[PDB]
Amino acid sequence: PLHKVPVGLWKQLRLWEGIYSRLPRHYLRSLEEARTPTPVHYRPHGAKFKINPKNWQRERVEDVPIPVHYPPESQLGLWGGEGWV
Amino acid sequence: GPRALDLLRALPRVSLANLKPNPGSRKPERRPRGRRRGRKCGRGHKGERQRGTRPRLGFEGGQTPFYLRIPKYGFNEGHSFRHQYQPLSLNRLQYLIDLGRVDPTQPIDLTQLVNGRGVTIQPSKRDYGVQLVEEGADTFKAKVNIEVQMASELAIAAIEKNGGVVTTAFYDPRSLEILCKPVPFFLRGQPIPKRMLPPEALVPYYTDAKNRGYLADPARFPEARLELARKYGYVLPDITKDELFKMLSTRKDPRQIFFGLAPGWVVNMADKKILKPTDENLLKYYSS
Amino acid sequence: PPVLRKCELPVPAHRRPVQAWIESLRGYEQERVGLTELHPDVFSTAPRLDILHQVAIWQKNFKRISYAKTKTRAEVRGGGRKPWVQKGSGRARHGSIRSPIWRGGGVAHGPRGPTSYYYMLPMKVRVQGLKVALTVKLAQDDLHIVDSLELPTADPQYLIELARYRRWGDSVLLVDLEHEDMPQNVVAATSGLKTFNLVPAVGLNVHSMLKHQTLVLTLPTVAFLEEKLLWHNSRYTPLYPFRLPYCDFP
Amino acid sequence: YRARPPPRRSQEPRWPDPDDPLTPRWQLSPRYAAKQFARHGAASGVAAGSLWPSQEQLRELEAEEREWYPSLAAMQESLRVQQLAEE
Amino acid sequence: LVCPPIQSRTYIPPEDLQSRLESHVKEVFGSSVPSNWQDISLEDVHLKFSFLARLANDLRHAVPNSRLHQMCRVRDVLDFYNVPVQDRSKFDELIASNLPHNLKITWGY
Amino acid sequence: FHVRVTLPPRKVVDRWNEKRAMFGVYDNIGILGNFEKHPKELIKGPIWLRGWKGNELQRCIRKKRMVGNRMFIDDLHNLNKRISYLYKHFNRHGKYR
Amino acid sequence: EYPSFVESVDEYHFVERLLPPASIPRPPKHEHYPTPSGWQPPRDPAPSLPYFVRRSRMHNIPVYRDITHGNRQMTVIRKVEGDIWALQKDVEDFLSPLLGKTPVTQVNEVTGTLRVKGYFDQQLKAWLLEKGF
Ligand SMILES: [Mg+2]
Ligand SMILES: [Mg+2]
Ligand SMILES: [Mg+2]
Ligand SMILES: [Mg+2]
Ligand SMILES: [Mg+2]
Ligand SMILES: [Mg+2]
Ligand SMILES: [Mg+2]
Ligand SMILES: [Mg+2]
Ligand SMILES: [Mg+2]
Ligand SMILES: [Mg+2]
Ligand SMILES: [Mg+2]
Ligand SMILES: [Mg+2]
Repeated sequence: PLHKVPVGLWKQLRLWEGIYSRLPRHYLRSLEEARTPTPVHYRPHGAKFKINPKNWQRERVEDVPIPVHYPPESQLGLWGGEGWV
Repeated sequence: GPRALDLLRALPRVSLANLKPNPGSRKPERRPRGRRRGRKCGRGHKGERQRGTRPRLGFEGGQTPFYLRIPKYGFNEGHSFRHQYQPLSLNRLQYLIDLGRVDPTQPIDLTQLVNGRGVTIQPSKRDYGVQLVEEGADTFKAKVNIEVQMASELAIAAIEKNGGVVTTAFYDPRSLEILCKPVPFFLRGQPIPKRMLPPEALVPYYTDAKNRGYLADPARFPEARLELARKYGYVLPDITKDELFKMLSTRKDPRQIFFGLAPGWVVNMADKKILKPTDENLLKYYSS
Repeated sequence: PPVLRKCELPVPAHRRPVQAWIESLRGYEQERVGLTELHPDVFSTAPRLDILHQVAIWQKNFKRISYAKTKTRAEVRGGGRKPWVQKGSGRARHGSIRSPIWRGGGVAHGPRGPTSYYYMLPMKVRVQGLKVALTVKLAQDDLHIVDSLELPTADPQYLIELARYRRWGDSVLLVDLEHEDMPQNVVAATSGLKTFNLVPAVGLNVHSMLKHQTLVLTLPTVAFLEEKLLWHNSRYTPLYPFRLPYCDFP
Repeated sequence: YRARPPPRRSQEPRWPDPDDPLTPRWQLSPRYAAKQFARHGAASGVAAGSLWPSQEQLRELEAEEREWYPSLAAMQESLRVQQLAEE
Repeated sequence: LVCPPIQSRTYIPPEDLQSRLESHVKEVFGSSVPSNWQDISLEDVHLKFSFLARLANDLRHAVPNSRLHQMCRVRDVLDFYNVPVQDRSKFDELIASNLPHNLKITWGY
Repeated sequence: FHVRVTLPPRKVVDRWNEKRAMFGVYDNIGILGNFEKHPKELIKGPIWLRGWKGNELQRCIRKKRMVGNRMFIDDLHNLNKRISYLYKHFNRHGKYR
Repeated sequence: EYPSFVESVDEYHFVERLLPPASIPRPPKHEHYPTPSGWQPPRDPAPSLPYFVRRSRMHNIPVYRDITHGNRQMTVIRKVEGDIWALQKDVEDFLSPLLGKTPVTQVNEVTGTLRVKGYFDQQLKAWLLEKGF
């Protein structure tokens, strides 16, 4: 048999029920939106479109963040948004 | 008509009970049971193959494979970016006009050809449109206003002699897709986009009156046009004095996809209404 | 008053239409209440039992989804471990005790997953199938064009005995033009019957026509079918789906 | 017996709950709204003015179009130079 | 609401056929008979319907829906009604066919 | 090989029950219905299987793409393993190459 | 801040052009037959022959060619309503003076179809035109 709601949404609908419902709305709206963190270790290319050097064609290009690990001792200080690669 | 019907009075009801697939329709499958198809069951004996493990397709048994000893050469090189023009012979055009699929009375562009199913465009395959080829040149008697994306001297010559007009226009891939299947686009709920210009390689094509390019200087048209007569030895008619002339002169804006509609409008097909932007910025963008 | 029905669509020059009695359902005794022309390209089509077969089989199968599942030696409960050592124990060598050889073990091939049998016979073939079914129902005398469908009463016994008096056979398929417009006497009578079945035009199909011994078509129903089926001989291949705007087409 | 009522395609405009988490994110798009307009559009309850690019969207379309699609004059100029160098 | 007892469909043509059919030719078409009365065409639907319905109530026998495309002249209706139709089965045809003494058939249905 | 000694209760199937009498009724819904609904719509079944078909690998692969995140752990794991198996088998094994 | 718009019904006849027909148009009457592309319509009456050949939905004569195994060339005559055996007789009597021998044939009586060995497609369209089908 199947779960009616996808498990990825089990974290979210955990917050729509119980005591989390009674939390102040501004707080929940500060947690909801995850803004993309400023690039630190990887260096981003500005353009959305980039001409393929080999091909000579206009290519769509995206920026993919490099996963960085933050040891818990980084939570005691301020490391400048960076951490272990 | 069908004398078969008269044999059906005599015979029992057609029911679900007696129904035969046409003989030969089903070749019966065979299973590895019994003395014939059992005992090694068509798999041979031992080795790699009876066990089902023989190597991949190109593999030659360790000697350098045939498809890899041959050297690489650009053949299909950049194939995806080559332009593709679907050919339309004058023979097919004539045959379509004769049978009343496309009518020569109103102007003929890509949408008209597609709607008569005289031609099929698939932009996803990088079709840039129809090209006109001369196969039926001698036989061609029709009088038409035609717009294609490419044409041959001979084809043009064969259309002029009959008192029509050819013009080569360009459509970019998006434009093209919209052009060929307009009604699927009008359900899309988007404005009518600008027609893009041709890329730098194709500019010397559409700027020439030789090709009767849509970007060409009309001053050269009546000159070059007459030239085509001297070569093929026929009297060039005066298109001006004809009764259908107002239709024959009909162009598109180089920035327009259709006839009589304009970039930036919106077609609401349920209300049978058109919607146009009153905004200044929008009107500057769409009209540029 | 004689009810005479002329065809509403062009017949080919080389072919005359076909004719059938218009029967009325009100009296037991009124058998021929009128005269009708049916179109030769629908009811006179060359009988094709081969295509009938294709379409009946299609109707049967294309809907079908088998939920029959067996566990492979992978999905069975346990037996990740070699039940004894490869050599010296003196007996046959085995990996998992859930191997398809073993008693409780996994099934070697067997049915797998919910399976769909789904396919589409090309349009023109299903159309042709319908034409042929109609043709054959007619040629074998088992098709009856009825006017009306107004019934004198809601007693189903009336209907049974009516079918007995006209020798209609055991089962009867009553086709009506739309679902809401069905007369209430009919609906009452036919809701309590097993063999007599009332169905709207859009629910006409090959299977049901071969299941019931006798077909009864309303007059507007004929005028409907004739047009719907005939439409396909003259039509282009679809550019995009027909549910979208077309020039002439609804 | 008598058959069920025939299955029919409702031609009314269809709007899914924007607040129901079980709803697919493709049916919440602007694109879905526009399509819902082009299907009906009077009865849709879609603002027609919503079918055009915003000031932001328009400025970006503008910027992009001016970047990757040159002027006719700019291109003829571009070609004459190449032809010159080849000569 | 009563139900009339079913007809047996067993049909033999009567000797008066020609006269019945020509009388119906005259009264249905309302026409003084053109010299050949059996060769007149049934193409009109009023005339065909009235003619055949009258034949049906007179002769206690009707033309089946399949054969109604087959009747053009009146000659066709003549020829149709000349041929008898037995509603007895093959079995029932064998009971009455004068069987030898050494063959007994018993019906066990 | 011992065979059952008692005649089973003879099962009477009436073919005129509702489900059998109404079978295949709306199959022509597209043609006769001025095409709006394709016969696919009539198909009652698993979500990933409606109006679609394919060999066991394709089937599994599709099930995972559609409902794979609504699945129970054990069943998802089993599915992944089945997919991997079928992949290896179809691609690398057989007579015909 | 939705920009302003204007609703007019008057250009919609330009959209009406773009709708494709779902049915195939009956061919236009001409003043001269055969037409430039060589298409000739069927006759006003139909011949007396005990068979008939329907036109294609596109109004052409249903004679096609077919290959199999790359070397087997055939010609199919389709949509034959009538005594097909008649048509077989006439077709082999027509083709015989060409090959010196009777052409090999297959008659499908249920399909309403004739099938001939070799490519005779042109000459057969000509011959079926002459008989006015
Ligand atoms: Mg097998
Ligand atoms: Mg063997
Ligand atoms: Mg053995
Ligand atoms: Mg061995
Ligand atoms: Mg060996
Ligand atoms: Mg193509
Ligand atoms: Mg295991
Ligand atoms: Mg282990
Ligand atoms: Mg031992
Ligand atoms: Mg092992
Ligand atoms: Mg088990
Ligand atoms: Mg072939």
